[PDB]
Amino acid sequence: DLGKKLLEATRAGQDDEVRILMANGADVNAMDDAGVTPLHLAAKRGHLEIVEVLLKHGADVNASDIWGRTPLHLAATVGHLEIVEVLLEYGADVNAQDKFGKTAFDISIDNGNEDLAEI
Amino acid sequence: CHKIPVEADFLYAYSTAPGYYSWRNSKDGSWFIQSLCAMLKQYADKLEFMHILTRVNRKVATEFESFSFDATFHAKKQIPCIVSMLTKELYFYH
Amino acid sequence: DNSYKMDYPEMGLCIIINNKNFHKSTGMTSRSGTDVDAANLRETFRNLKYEVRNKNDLTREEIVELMRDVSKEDHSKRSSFVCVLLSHGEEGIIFGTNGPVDLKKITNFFRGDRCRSLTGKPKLFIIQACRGTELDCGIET
Repeated sequence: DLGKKLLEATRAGQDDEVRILMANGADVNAMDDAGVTPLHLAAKRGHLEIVEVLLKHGADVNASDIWGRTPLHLAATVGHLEIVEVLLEYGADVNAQDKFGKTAFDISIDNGNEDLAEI
Repeated sequence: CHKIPVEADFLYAYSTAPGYYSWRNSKDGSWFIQSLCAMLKQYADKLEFMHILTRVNRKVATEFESFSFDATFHAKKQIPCIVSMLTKELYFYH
Repeated sequence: DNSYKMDYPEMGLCIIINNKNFHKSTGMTSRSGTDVDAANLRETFRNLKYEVRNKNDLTREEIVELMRDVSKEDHSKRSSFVCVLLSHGEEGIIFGTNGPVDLKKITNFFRGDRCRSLTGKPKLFIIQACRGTELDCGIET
């Protein structure tokens, strides 16, 4: 199952394994049963270059998990500026809400990422 | 003249307890529907409906656990929720 | 007697509402695997001699209209009624493709005084949908 391997290589930050799996036709929009996508994983774990290669090959920038969290939400939570920048360039929805009614903007306030609050 | 409640003789077989997410798999479908169909196939000729739904509860509660690459969502459990306003036993073979 | 009468000429309708795709405006995700449920349910219930009608991707208005019309059918030759709802949910709520439907609104059509051909007969609603976003962590046993 290429999809599972991809999710795994992405969580692990294995940019080469990610690349090989994709060359082999792995679905960049693979999901576990909770709606967690490679983009969610790469965004949460700070894997900037994996985030970029997923988005280049048609990863859904606005996919949400079962709690309504998008990659933008997750990048916001850990405060990864470059990943946030890349997601926004690919048209991530700044006005998409999670379960707790919280926006990526709203998270930037909560965690006090002064620098995150503008883009 | 004798009456029954307008609300009588309903059964609501929920996949999950109130408040809770209901788990599904992209390939096999939802945990509850999988279990419901399997229990109906095995027991519709053998057991009263409430007893079928109780095996469904046990099957979902014991045979399934969520897998997720995000720990927040991993190793989660589910119990369905039988809500009966039935006034009689229900046997499909009758 | 202790058991519902099940030897009417017909076992009854099994209405399945299978919502897989939701309007972009609602922001709701595609429900992968719901087709596996829908087919499994049709097989299981037709084998029980139910008359299975399967409906795909209904709006909130279409669900209400569907349930109203079904409740106004003649069920006098039918032993029971089954309705399976496969969709997104919240407590007390099932989602049409374009938004929330009150479960109580759906089921009220089949109340003992409003659907008289089903009075005294079992009315079974099978609801595969979320009732919120709580996760059960389980306990070792």
